[PDB]
Amino acid sequence: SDLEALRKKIEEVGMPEAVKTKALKELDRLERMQQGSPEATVARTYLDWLTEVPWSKADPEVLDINHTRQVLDEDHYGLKDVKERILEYLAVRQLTQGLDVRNKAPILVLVGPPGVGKTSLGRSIARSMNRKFHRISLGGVRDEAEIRGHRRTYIGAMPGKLIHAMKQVGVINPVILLDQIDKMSSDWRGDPASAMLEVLDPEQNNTFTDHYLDVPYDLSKVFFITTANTLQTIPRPLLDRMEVIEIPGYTNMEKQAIARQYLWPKQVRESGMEGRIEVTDAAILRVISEYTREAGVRGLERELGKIARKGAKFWLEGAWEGLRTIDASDIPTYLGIPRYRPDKAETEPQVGTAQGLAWTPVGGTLLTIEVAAVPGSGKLSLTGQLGEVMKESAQAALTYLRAHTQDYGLPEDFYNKVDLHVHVPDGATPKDGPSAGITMATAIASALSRRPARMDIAMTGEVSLRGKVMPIGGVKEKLLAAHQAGIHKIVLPKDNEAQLEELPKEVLEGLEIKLVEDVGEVLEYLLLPEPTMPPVV
Amino acid sequence: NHTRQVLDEDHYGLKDVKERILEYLAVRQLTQGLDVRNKAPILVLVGPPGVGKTSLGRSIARSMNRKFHRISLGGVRDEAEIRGHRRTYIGAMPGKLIHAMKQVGVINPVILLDQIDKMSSDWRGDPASAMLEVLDPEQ
Amino acid sequence: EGRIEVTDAAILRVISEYTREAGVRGLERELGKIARKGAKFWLEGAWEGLRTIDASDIPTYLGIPRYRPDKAETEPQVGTAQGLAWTPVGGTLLTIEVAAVPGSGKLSLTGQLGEVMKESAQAALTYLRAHTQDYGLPEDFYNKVDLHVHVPDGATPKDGPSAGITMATAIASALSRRPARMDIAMTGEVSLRGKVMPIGGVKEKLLAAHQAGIHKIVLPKDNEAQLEELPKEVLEGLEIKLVEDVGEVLEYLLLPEPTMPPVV
Amino acid sequence: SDLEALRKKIEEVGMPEAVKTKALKELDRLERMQQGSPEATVARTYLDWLTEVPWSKADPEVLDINHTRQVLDEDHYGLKDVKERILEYLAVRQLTQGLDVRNKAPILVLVGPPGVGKTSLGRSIARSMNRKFHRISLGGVRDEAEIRGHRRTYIGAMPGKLIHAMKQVGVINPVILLDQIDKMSSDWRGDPASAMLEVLDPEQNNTFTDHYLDVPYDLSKVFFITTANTLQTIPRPLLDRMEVIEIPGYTNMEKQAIARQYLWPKQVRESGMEGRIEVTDAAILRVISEYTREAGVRGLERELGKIARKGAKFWLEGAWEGLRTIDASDIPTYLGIPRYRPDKAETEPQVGTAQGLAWTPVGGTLLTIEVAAVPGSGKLSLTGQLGEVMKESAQAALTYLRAHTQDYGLPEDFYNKVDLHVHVPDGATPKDGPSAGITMATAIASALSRRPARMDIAMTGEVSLRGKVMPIGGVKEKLLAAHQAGIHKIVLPKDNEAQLEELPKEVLEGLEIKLVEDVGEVLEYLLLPEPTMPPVVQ
Amino acid sequence: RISLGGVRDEAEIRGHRRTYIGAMPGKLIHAMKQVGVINPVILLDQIDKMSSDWRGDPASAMLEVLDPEQ
Ligand SMILES: *[B]([O])([O])[C]([C]C1=[C][C]=[C][C]=[C]1)[N]C(=O)[C]([C]C1=[C][C]=[C][C]=[C]1)[N]C(=O)C1=[C]N=[C][C]=N1
Ligand SMILES: *[B]([O])([O])[C]([C]C1=[C][C]=[C][C]=[C]1)[N]C(=O)[C]([C]C1=[C][C]=[C][C]=[C]1)[N]C(=O)C1=[C]N=[C][C]=N1
Ligand SMILES: *[B]([O])([O])[C]([C]C1=[C][C]=[C][C]=[C]1)[N]C(=O)[C]([C]C1=[C][C]=[C][C]=[C]1)[N]C(=O)C1=[C]N=[C][C]=N1
Ligand SMILES: Nc1ncnc2c1ncn2[C@@H]1O[C@H](COP(=O)(O)OP(=O)(O)O)[C@@H](O)[C@H]1O
Ligand SMILES: Nc1ncnc2c1ncn2[C@@H]1O[C@H](COP(=O)(O)OP(=O)(O)O)[C@@H](O)[C@H]1O
Repeated sequence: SDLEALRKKIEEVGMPEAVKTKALKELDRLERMQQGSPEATVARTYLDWLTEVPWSKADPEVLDINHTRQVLDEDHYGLKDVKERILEYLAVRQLTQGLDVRNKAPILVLVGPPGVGKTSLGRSIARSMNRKFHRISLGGVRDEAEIRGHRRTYIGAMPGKLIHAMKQVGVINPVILLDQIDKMSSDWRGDPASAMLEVLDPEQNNTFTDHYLDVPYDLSKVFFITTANTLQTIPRPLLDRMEVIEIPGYTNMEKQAIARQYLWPKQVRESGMEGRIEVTDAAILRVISEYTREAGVRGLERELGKIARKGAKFWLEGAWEGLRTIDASDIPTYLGIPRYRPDKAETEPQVGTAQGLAWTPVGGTLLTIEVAAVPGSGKLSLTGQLGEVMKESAQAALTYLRAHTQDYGLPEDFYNKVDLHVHVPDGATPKDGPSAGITMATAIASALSRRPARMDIAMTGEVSLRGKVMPIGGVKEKLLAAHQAGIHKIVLPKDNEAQLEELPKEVLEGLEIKLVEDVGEVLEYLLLPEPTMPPVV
Repeated sequence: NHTRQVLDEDHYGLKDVKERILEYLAVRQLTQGLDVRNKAPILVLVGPPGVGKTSLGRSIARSMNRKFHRISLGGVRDEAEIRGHRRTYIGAMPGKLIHAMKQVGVINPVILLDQIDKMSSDWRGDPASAMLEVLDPEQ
Repeated sequence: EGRIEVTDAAILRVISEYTREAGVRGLERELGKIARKGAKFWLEGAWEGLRTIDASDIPTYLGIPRYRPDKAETEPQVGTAQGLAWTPVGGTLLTIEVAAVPGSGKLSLTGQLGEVMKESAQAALTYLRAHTQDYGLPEDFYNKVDLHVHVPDGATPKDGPSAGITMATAIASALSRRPARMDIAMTGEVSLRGKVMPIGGVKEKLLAAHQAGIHKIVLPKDNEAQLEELPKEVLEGLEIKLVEDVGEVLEYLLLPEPTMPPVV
Repeated sequence: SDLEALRKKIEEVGMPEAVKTKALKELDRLERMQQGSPEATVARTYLDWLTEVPWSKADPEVLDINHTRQVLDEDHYGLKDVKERILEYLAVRQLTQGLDVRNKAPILVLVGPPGVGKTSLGRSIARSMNRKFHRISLGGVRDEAEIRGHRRTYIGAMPGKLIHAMKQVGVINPVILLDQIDKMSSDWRGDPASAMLEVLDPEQNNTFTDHYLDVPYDLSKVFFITTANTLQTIPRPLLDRMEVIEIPGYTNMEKQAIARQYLWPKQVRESGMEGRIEVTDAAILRVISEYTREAGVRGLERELGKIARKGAKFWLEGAWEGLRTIDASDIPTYLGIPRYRPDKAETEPQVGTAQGLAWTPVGGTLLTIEVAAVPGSGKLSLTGQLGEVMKESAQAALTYLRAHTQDYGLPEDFYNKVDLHVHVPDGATPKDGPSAGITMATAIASALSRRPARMDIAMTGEVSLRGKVMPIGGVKEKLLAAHQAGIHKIVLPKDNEAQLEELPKEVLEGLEIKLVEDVGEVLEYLLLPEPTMPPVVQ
Repeated sequence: RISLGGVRDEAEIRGHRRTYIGAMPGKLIHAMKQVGVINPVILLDQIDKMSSDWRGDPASAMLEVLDPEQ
């Protein structure tokens, strides 16, 4: 029957003769098996899978850097450094031309907060080379099985993703993007990363061997791109064989540009609402500042989506012909009362308040740090779900201030006559780390001093007893947030000067960066020199 | 506007939900011309068991005036559970949408699907994959 | 079929006193029970016509109140503050209580509070420790009182930081003796500065409070954005106060002249 | 062979053709296989399972009627109301069997400590309908897998609790008792309780089935009864679907009647000592009180049983001609020295101590709380193996007293000068909960006040910090245990008022209940007017 | 004395289904053969130890053997 037709099919679909041999034996050895036998079902499915996966099929594929250069420009805004870097990479892969005949595939990672376009570029490249794009995501995958699969024997047996992807793509040479590269839970039963190496070692991969199939399969052609939010969660073996591109977020201007060129028209068009609605640029700036909080734009698309969709509903009811076009005042109508309306800080300096920034893979945030000096016995209380390493920095900061009673404007006997409370809202979300060493020191002096502190400035650094600010991480991520926030007057450890080169250059003269090498200078810059409140006694 | 009427008619309360459906639909019509544009979202009506997720299906169907039929995925084990096991030589038929597909005569109807979250996965014979084929306009 | 029916408030009473879930499913059953207890009533005995249920008649239909009204004690008290909480099932109205007793600044927080909530009591105590004169507190209560903050019931476990302001209100009326109004219910987070942060689960709390029968509320500005989720009909009878700062709350709540002698 | 032959019979039993055909298929495969080879043998085992599971081999369902009422009356003493409720439940069942819908009934659970004869009530209802009877005890099951069972040719799989029971039962319509429903762990691997809903909602009840079986079993035909010692650990998805009948325990005078009418001559017949041995009515009592601290009769059954055993051994060593009867005097011969002062904890004004109640699914317990005021720095120690919430209850109770020194005339200077120790023996048993607030308010207040506290009253309430006294759990269970212990006064929060209407009159008749909404009332009621010990200091 | 130590599967207790010589009857029958007679005391040592992992659960078998009804 259709199995006889299947015999004809297997041949038509080109594949190595060993595969023919194995497959034909399977076919023959099946007939006998009486149909409906669970074994029968399983054997048949294997046959079917074997036939559907792209063995020899080809796809017209091209590589002009310049043509591709144009495309990337065609489908993305800015990212000049990031764009150029890609071609600089891509280029060398051109020399290999297969044919190096060694040293191919030092593969890519795209790193940055989510919503920064990483996958979109992937999608852009693979059309740029007029070849197929597929998304395999590796988020929190706990097992090897997922990649190299479980043997055909066991119940609910299925080939790994890698095979799954290849059937579905329909050809032997697509761009494949493995994102959530670093969201792999690891080796809790066994290492699954390994199987990846099997995937991405050029020598190794030519005969990639899934387990559900019993045929080595070849992934030699495939192009691989990876995505991640940080590199601290990749095993080193993968990590040593990657070239790193960082796409670390956009700024309100960069976002506003992106929105009108790409995000706003898609959503109008997507909505079927083309030509009946539009937003002012002024409006959009309202959407960035007051409805979203993130480094990369995957909030703006979501909100600009809400508007476009609302519009359709409205019009059919409905109340326009031609454009209703929108501006700021017209936003809460579509989108609801603003989320982040302040009014901040106010920046009119306050007593025992200092502005610190913080970051994580999903982005950098701007968080305030508050201290209260109250009369009491010298008990210190540290709330805000502070981790322990942060609590030690309170101590270091507090202890530095303790020794230098005179130099700064401190009461000389707080240590046994006041109690400090150091708080860092919000209450729920955990916070840790020592990069906000100085910033607790500035807050504490204000409290004790009674001297207000500047709240235009937002600052970062670590502190020791000696009083030396020390280098710290996440400089670009944090400073973006300052910029987005509407802060334009940073503070930084000297030894973190270097990290400024990685910043996109435009912002740099949009930011005033004081490099401090010791603590004293932070305070001086931040503390007004006449106190407001009466001292605590 | 017409479909706006029903929901008020059949379901009480739920302004927000009532709206959010409405926008899905509205945007539906506009896009209808849909070339090359319609790869439109499919709807989920997430809710804790015991607050009439299904009715809102029927409120629409009446509204859209096309037939209504429902089928329950959760506790589903077979790919051939979603298409005939085979023509002849298993004890066999075509189900589970297909037969039920001809329960209501028309080509244009509405099906609603529920407890897709709950359907059997590893136990055997994935249909969870089958569905993607099942819904995608592409094939 | 035509044998029996329920007064609509009587339904109101089944929901409230016999249901505590998000779902209908509790309801159907209860509604289920009534009907088939009609039959034993009708198998026990026959009646001609329609027997019509009012709230009071419900308890005989397998009823007892096995949940009970959150209806509140409106008259003001000293060392208490209304509060709003939220569970996946629904929104609860909880009350907070504080004690002013002779002591040495020891602070106890009981009622199975969680670490985050506890911290909310420390932030709020510390903020009041700075502004004593400003709220009419003793200049140095901190040195000569021990203080205890309780949220009954004891069995049920609690957490979250949206309570700060309620605790602060409670705490203030503890040391000052000025009674704290209990028309009003408060959900708000507090910074050590006395700023009122936004909070979560706003729909459920106010509903919980509305059904309680209090129509006066406090809430952050930041949370105003989320008053578009409550149905209007609820909103018609809601006296919301929006606050950017905690001092705005105490002035609004604490009655003008104290009622009880100081600690001694 | 007849192993072929067995094949032939397998048509006999009566699958729907669907199941029959499926069966035939697997049987063929079986033949194919090495036969005998490992998979072949497991195939045989499935085949056997599959075939011998009960398919439409029902037995005549006797009807409900008054009669079922009377089968109850002989098999148990008392339970006036419970029986009615059982009966009333069944009346409705008929109409549902009048078939307005096929079925929409609620399953039921019987809740009471161990020994109250839940497990046998159902036994004697099955008898009412002539239906076979089978018990499944569900506690303690980690895994949803036991109820559902495993894969068919996994290879390693057994079907599970329902199939075995059913298959065993051998009929289509047996009664089944799901014992200790409330003890299912619901951990990972997965949650069994969910699995039940299929079992117990008709909707799936009629279709779905064990994972080892590959075919629906109509469990609509079965009749289900449930058993639990407490309602709080039964999943609300499960709880919502049931109708509850509550069996709390027995007072001593009831316990005598169960004992003489039912448990004494049951064991006597079993021992084979019928009419050669007998026990005095006041001899049973000594058995009840001196030899058993428990809320149900399993402990009585066990010791009355001990008399027959010793009764039988003795005879064979000897003789009456003759007839032997035993009164209080002649019991410790049979059992031993008693090991219970039956009544009482000494019910006299004691300084620093109060009488509290507590409970478990196991039963209720009287419990005495002790406080010592000893001069001090202001330290609280909370011995007695008190879980956290109980300690916190002691604090909140202490605070209210701290506020109101003037009112209850405690010493104003205590908290610097006085260390309070709160203890709740026995010390080796974990105790916990807020319903003892007032009891510690009383106990502590007596300790500083120096006024004895009445101990003819037992009490339970939670003391909110204002002083309010808050409604409370397990009312019936704590009140019963207080009858048995010989305390006949109870302090109880007002808001607990409703739960009294569900007290057996028997208990209700013997008690005085004070309802308090505030905690002055307690201290006013319990505390004697003038102290009996010089104050703690100065 | 029958010894139920780590008795794993109903192969004993309940006999091997007789499709080869290698297969043999459950221990009980081995027991009843050795003692001449039908009424010998039998003691099943270590009843707690046996567990049911792979081939049915012995305990079920044991119930049948010890159930006066069946
Ligand atoms: B610092 O270590 O670079 C900084 C610590 C910090 C100080 C003050 C307020 C917030 C954070 N780190 C972060 O911002 C940390 C990440 C971290 C922690 C420890 C060591 C290195 C890096 N991020 C957060 O704590 C955070 C981020 N976003 C929201 C809330 N908290
Ligand atoms: B607040 O953070 O939104 C609030 C804290 C609270 C309010 C009133 C009384 C005690 C605590 N949180 C809650 O409502 C919490 C649940 C919660 C906690 C953290 C984050 C989100 C939500 N509510 C409770 O703890 C609780 C306890 N018992 C019954 C109902 N809710
Ligand atoms: B109360 O919560 O109903 C009560 C308080 C109490 C008083 C005296 C001794 C212990 C506890 N608790 C109990 O009844 C508890 C069980 C409990 C705990 C928390 C909430 C509800 C119920 N009972 C016991 O601890 C206990 C100990 N030993 C024997 C019997 N019960
Ligand atoms: N630089 C950019 N220019 C234009 N569009 C962008 C840019 N970055 C992101 N987007 C748009 O925002 C959406 C989210 O980007 P996405 O590809 O999901 O990024 P990531 O994969 O890093 O989350 C995409 O649909 C993309 O079109
Ligand atoms: N009220 C009663 N009247 C007569 N016999 C009873 C009564 N309560 C219990 N029994 C007997 O005592 C024994 C213990 O009851 P049991 O069914 O084990 O209780 P449980 O349901 O808690 O397991 C049973 O054998 C039963 O015959």
